[PDB]
Amino acid sequence: MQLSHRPAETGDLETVAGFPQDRDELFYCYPKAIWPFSVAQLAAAIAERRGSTVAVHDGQVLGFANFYQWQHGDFCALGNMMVAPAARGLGVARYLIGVMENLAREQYKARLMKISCFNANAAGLLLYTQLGYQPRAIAERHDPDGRRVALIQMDKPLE
Ligand SMILES: CC(C)(COP(=O)(O)OP(=O)(O)OC[C@H]1O[C@@H](n2cnc3c(N)ncnc32)[C@H](O)[C@@H]1OP(=O)(O)O)[C@@H](O)C(=O)NCCC(=O)NCCS
Ligand SMILES: CC(=O)NCCCC[C@H](NC(=O)CNC(=O)Cc1ccccc1)C(=O)O
Repeated sequence: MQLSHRPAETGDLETVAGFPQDRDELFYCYPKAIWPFSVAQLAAAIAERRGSTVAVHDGQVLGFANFYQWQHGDFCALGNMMVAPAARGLGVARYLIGVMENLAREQYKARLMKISCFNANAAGLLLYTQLGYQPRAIAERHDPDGRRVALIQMDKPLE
């Protein structure tokens, strides 16, 4: 793996919008979105958020993330963390989270990164645990079927 990163561009939107494979995946990474995902929904998130970044390997956009929240001198919250299905388990999200942590420190002087994860998303919970995030609270949310789910709020000091 020879990963690089850059800010997201318009031309990346169709590829990134293709990443969520089912309603569950979309809900995990973008719970306010509606299935099917679309480039217009992705572009609306980008416009509302900060720090939209892609990860690239061998000429392919394989990952995307942004900041859900940003508070100068305080914290950022990671959002919209998505990886291309063919490139899952290869370190793309680990790489991009490291990039985003640097960006939070450098641009926002953040002391902390917040990352929330839905309970069903075992891969995510284990990912963030691996990266040094600790659980802090659990909030009730509802999925598109009106069923109760648990949102696990985690954080990590940035140093
Ligand atoms: C969750 C997701 C972003 C992980 O991206 P990824 O690039 O595949 O993850 P990485 O390869 O960087 O793996 C980093 C760590 O995440 C965890 N992880 C990733 N995929 C996993 C899987 N299928 N099962 C268990 N743990 C997993 C592991 O702890 C892994 O560390 P390890 O490989 O050293 O054990 C990706 O599966 C995805 O896009 N899922 C749908 C969108 C989503 O859920 N995003 C929001 C998460 S809050
Ligand atoms: C890093 C990453 O991609 N994590 C996945 C979880 C979602 C991350 C983030 N939301 C939040 O952190 C919190 N926002 C919410 O809970 C919004 C919500 C609204 C209605 C029902 C459920 C949920 C986001 O919208 O990107």
